[PDB]
Amino acid sequence: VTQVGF
Amino acid sequence: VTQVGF
Amino acid sequence: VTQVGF
Amino acid sequence: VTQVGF
Amino acid sequence: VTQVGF
Amino acid sequence: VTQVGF
Amino acid sequence: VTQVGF
Amino acid sequence: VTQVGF
Amino acid sequence: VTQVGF
Amino acid sequence: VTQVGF
Amino acid sequence: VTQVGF
Amino acid sequence: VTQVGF
Amino acid sequence: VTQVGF
Amino acid sequence: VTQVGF
Amino acid sequence: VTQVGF
Amino acid sequence: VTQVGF
Amino acid sequence: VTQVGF
Amino acid sequence: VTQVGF
Repeated sequence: VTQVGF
Repeated sequence: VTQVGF
Repeated sequence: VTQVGF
Repeated sequence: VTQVGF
Repeated sequence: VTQVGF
Repeated sequence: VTQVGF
Repeated sequence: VTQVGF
Repeated sequence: VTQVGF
Repeated sequence: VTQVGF
Repeated sequence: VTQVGF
Repeated sequence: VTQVGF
Repeated sequence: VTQVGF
Repeated sequence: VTQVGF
Repeated sequence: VTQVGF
Repeated sequence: VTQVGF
Repeated sequence: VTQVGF
Repeated sequence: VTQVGF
Repeated sequence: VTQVGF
């Protein structure tokens, strides 16, 4: 699980 | 941004 | 952006 | 954008 | 955009 | 399952 | 499951 | 940005 | 599960 | 930014 | 920024 | 589990 | 910044 | 578990 | 900054 | 568990 | 457990 | 357990 939020 | 991963 | 992954 | 994947 | 995939 | 939305 | 939303 | 991963 | 949102 | 991972 | 990891 | 938020 | 890790 | 928030 | 680790 | 917040 | 906050 | 806060 990899999550990138911006 | 809302992220839910499992 | 709403993301749900499983 | 709403994404649901399983 | 609404995406549901399973 | 690959989802791309923009 | 890969989700890209923007 | 809210991220929940497990 | 990879999630990218922006 | 709120992150919960387990 | 709130981070909880376990 | 990797979470990046900004 | 609040961090809880265990 | 790696969390980066800023 | 509040940090609790165990 | 690695947490970086700023 | 490594926590860096600033 | 390493904690750095500033």
